[PDB]
Amino acid sequence: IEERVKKIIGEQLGVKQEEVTNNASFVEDLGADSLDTVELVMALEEEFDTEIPDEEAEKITTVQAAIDYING
Amino acid sequence: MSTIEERVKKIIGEQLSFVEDLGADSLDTVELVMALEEEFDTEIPDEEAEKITTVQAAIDYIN
Amino acid sequence: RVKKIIGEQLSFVEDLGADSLDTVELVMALEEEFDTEITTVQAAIDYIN
Amino acid sequence: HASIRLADLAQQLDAELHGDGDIVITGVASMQSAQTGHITFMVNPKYREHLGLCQASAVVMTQDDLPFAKSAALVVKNPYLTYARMAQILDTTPQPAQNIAPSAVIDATAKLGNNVSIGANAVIESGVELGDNVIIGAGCFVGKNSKIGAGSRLWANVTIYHEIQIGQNCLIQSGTVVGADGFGYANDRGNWVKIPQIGRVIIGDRVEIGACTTIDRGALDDTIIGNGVIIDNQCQIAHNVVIGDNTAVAGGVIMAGSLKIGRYCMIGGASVINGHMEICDKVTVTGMGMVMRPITEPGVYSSGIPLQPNKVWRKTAALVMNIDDMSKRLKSLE
Amino acid sequence: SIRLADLAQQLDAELHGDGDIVITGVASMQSAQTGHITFMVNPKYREHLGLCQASAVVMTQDDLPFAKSAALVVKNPYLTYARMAQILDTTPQPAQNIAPSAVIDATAKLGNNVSIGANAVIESGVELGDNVIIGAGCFVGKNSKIGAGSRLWANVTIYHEIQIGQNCLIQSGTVVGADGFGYANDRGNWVKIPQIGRVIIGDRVEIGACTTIDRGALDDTIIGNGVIIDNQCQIAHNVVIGDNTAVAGGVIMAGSLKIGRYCMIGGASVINGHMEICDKVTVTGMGMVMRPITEPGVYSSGIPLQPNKVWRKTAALVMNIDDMSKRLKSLE
Amino acid sequence: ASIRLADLAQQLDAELHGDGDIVITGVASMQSAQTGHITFMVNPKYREHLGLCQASAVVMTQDDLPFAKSAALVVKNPYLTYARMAQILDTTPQPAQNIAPSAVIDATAKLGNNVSIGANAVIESGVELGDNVIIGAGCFVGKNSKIGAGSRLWANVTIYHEIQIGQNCLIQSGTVVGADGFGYANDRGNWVKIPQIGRVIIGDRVEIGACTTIDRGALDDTIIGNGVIIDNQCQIAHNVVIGDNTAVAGGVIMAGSLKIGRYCMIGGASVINGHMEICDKVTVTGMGMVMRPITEPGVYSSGIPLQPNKVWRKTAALVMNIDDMSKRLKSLE
Ligand SMILES: CCCCCCCCCCC[C@@H](O)CC(=O)O
Ligand SMILES: CCCCCCCCCCC[C@@H](O)CC(=O)O
Ligand SMILES: CCCCCCCCCCC[C@@H](O)CC(=O)O
Ligand SMILES: CCCCCCCCCCC[C@@H](O)CC(=O)O
Repeated sequence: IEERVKKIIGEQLGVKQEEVTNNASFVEDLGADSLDTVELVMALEEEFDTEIPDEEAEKITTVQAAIDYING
Repeated sequence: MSTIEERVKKIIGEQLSFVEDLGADSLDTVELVMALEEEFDTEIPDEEAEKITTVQAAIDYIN
Repeated sequence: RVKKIIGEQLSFVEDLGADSLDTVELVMALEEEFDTEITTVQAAIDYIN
Repeated sequence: HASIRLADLAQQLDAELHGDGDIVITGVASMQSAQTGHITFMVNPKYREHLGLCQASAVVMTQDDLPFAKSAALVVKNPYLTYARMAQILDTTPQPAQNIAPSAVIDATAKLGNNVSIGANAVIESGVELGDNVIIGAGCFVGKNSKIGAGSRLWANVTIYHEIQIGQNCLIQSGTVVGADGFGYANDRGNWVKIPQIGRVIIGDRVEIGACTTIDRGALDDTIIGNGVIIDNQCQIAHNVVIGDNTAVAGGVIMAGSLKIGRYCMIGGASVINGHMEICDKVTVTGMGMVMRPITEPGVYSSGIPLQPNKVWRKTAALVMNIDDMSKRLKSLE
Repeated sequence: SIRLADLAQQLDAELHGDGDIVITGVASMQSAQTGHITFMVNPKYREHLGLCQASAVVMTQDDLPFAKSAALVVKNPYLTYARMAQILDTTPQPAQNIAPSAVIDATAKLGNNVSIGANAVIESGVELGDNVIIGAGCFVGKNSKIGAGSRLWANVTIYHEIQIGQNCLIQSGTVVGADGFGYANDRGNWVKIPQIGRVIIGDRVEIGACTTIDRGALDDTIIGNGVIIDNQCQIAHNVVIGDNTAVAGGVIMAGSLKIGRYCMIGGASVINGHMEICDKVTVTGMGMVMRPITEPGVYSSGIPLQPNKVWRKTAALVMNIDDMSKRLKSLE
Repeated sequence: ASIRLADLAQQLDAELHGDGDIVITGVASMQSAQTGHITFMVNPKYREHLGLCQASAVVMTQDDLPFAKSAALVVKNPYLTYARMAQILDTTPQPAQNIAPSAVIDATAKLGNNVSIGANAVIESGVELGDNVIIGAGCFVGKNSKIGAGSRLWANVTIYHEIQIGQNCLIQSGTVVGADGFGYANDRGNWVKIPQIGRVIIGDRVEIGACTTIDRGALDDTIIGNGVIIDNQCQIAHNVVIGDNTAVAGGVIMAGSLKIGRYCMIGGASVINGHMEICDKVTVTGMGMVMRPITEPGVYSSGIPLQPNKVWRKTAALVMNIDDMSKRLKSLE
């Protein structure tokens, strides 16, 4: 699952896997723009068949934060 | 629970004669009708939506 | 029957003046009229038949 | 400075005077800022209860307004119109110029009518014809063989190209360009070959044009501005655009080439209109309009999704992009 | 005035009619008459050609059958139209001779057959190449260089340290080299960033009226060769436009934008800054260019007009498209 | 021009780390800077790029200093320090130098000390130019207009009558200030002009871009707050009021009787409805369709971004028919 979420980030955000480290910030380290973080959440919702409340989507700003939500 | 009048008034207050006394936009009166449709689970024909221009008219339709 | 609809909406592009939105909208209108879920008149008539 | 008896003014405006007709009016002002000697007006009945706060010597209003009046009143049926009239009688606006300036450059072939004024460092080309009472603002340029009808006025730094024809009683604000090359270019395997624009701009009578607006000449036939037309600032009128009489174009509108607008239309500001098409009479396009297609029936037309808080818009936007996805899920739910 | 045969060869066209016909100018089908030459491009116009009173009509080898007068057969009527309109161009020049009224600094160096219109102003250090024409009331800033054959219509503003190539044409009201929008936010307050960069305009560039192209902050703003820019455009500091790219009217560009070559920007498009648009891209009108464009093709945006009452409903449902998305999933 | 790095560091209140005898000839980018050039760095990502920059000195933050590969001026805000040092080494000339004889000045115009007027510039009557004022060439200043001290106009700027411009303001070329607002009453289809007798009041330290249009008011004045900055191609209609230190980017169209608050930042090509108000500290993103008033501060946005054509064609048609699908969804519930 960790690997799969991370694979999505690379596809959505357009970065090679080596750059998508656990402590990386989507915006600050990975270059993401005003709509990608939303589109990423949408891609995770589809892939893992789950609805993410916006109070929590807003706190997912790093990959690790994303992994943890999905595992739960 | 809640009366019809109170429910109509609550919706209006949250969204915002609608245009003159309060200050409606070209969208707000439409959005208000949609919200009323939802709250009361009812479909409002635009011929009638068009007649909803006051607080009382909204109360009256549901009534 | 199909052809009357085409006329109402409006090769679609080269002879009948269509814009980019219309050919998409034309397909959509046929879906409703014929309730079913193509660049020329002839292509539309033959498939639909 | 002006000065006029309230009675005289009421008569010039055809108004029912309720008050001292011997009051002298010196000008026109807003309710908030009016002083003694000033006249104002009232259109919105919300300002009724406030009328007592006003220091104006007179207020232009309606019959149903008269009860709430707390001043001398000029009762009419359409205040905004009589406001417009009395604003003209008490206009303070100076002239773009008076008499012929020495620094100006006027070619000897130029045909100058009677009581014509040309400002400083203005430039009149050959074959030009300026009718009577015409005023050319300072620093203007009027191209070869162009004619400007009588009474018409240019403010400072206006540019008129060649073969341009303007009717009479027209007014053009500064920065405006009339008769520049339309955007005409042929493509030859990647490169752009120019298409000389040998057409013109024909501007009717009583036409008013705003500042830094551009009206291009036609490619072959003419770009035509009907009579009584008013155009705001920052507008772009493409080559071979035809605009009908009395149509209004608010600021920042981008018109494409070979666009035809009928009579009595109102094009909202920042609207963007496609070319090689027609808009019928009595059409109103709301602001930021995306006029992609022709309009055949009169009425009001609109487009655009307004503002939302940024975080909300991110999600609204992303969803509208994925709208084909929605309609496939919904259909599969049937 | 020209003979149709001598015209037909200059355009490299197959003459099919009386070559001794006299041509006097260009005009449209619907209004051309005797003495005039025209063209047609749309096949639909064939069955109406006889109604055109033109002396001659440019067309293709396939249009030849429906010919109803002297024909000029070519591959690209629109191109042929362009050239035959240039041969018969009636457009005058922005200026001839050098005006006594014009103010020219001593340190300014002029070429040959240079024209400067009335009351135009030329600052210090300016180099004007051969056959360069400066329209009336124009301003050319310090040390700016304008290449050969380049023409400015009346009332154009060139700032200091600007470079215009050869055979360029700038319409009136247009401003080149004004300070870019550079400001530092000192705790709510704006401190100016002096824009010491420049604008480099290449060869054969044409710019419309009332258009603004700002100088770069430190490095330069670049308008490549063969670029065409319409009216009312804003090209911010450090924008770079590839060769032969076309920018239609009313387009707003943000700074540090790079556009490749052979691109076509539809009018009223709005392009975000600090990103690239690759070669061979077409953006349609009113385009909302928020992101970079990495591969060629056509990109579009915008929801068009609807009758006002319909728009209202359309608008409100979209602003609540989220709820509508939640409703959709909850029914799955 | 040429200055000493150590002296420069003092004027910027910076921490000189390296040879202070380094002579700086000018300012430049990292990409392009060579010797004599000072540059700067705002992003931490470009820390590695310091080893490819042939600049003599780089303005960075204290936390960047370990990455320094040349002399370094350390500060709290490299971008603001760039602004300051750029002003010191600013190569930008003036619109003019003193009064050109080519100009046409009315006898009644009141000049301050050390006023400059460009060539063929035209000053009307009653005009008052303050001290150290510079009027660019081909400009036109209307009757009774006031331009405050230290304010400057570039070539071919137009100021109408009765305009009031504050101190140390800058206006780029092509810009028109004080033209008639779009004021017309309708009489049975015909338009009757409403003379615009209001003015434009411009505060202090206001900078306006090129080919911008700020119209005079109908009755009351159109007001630009202090420290406000406006970009090119903007339309500011009659009776609009802008708060101090607000920023407006390129291509913004403002409708009449709009009040914009302080420290707002209006995105480019945005379109703002009139007869309403925007509160302090509001940020409108680019192409913003501002149809309603804004009562609470924050960031607001609108507009669906680009899509491939074929994708858009289908996106557009579905939105245009979104009501039909909203209904056939409501039924399905
Ligand atoms: C729905 C948006 C439609 C797109 C509108 C594009 C307007 C571009 C301005 C055209 C300027 C003309 O001089 C060139 C022309 O049009 O030939
Ligand atoms: C979001 C819809 C709002 C559309 C407003 C477009 C901007 C209008 C241009 C300003 C024209 C004013 O000089 C006239 C006025 O408005 O008084
Ligand atoms: C989320 C941030 C979006 C920003 C909205 C647009 C900002 C308004 C433009 C102001 C221009 C200044 O900033 C100067 C500059 O920047 O050169
Ligand atoms: C639709 C995406 C947002 C597009 C924003 C376009 C804003 C245009 C600003 C032009 C003014 C430049 O001088 C500012 C800069 O230096 O960028």
